[PDB]
Amino acid sequence: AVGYQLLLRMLSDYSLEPTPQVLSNAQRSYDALMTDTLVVPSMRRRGDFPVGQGNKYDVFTSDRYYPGDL
Amino acid sequence: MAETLEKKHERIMLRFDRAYSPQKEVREKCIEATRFARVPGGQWEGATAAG
Repeated sequence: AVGYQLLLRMLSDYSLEPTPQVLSNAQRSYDALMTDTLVVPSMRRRGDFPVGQGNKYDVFTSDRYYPGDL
Repeated sequence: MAETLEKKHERIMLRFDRAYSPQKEVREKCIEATRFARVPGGQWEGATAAG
């Protein structure tokens, strides 16, 4: 991926137009690289959202509402 | 004749076990129903801590 990106950014020095196969290889490698380091954030409760009676917020927890902000 | 008091006690314990063994899963349902009907947090019991 690094090599293909460098080649794409450097070919202009020698005034050479890249061929479609090199472009396809570069974009495929870049897609793999971005796939490797992908993280999907997870949303959290608002903070004033109630916590139901089923959670036993008397003795099991003190939370009447979610903190949900951090 | 079971003259000694100690001999009379393990018989009572065995009788208690014999009486407790059969009627074990019915009283469980009875207690669960009472708890589900009256205890404020008893309708979600069994999954109280889940996330």
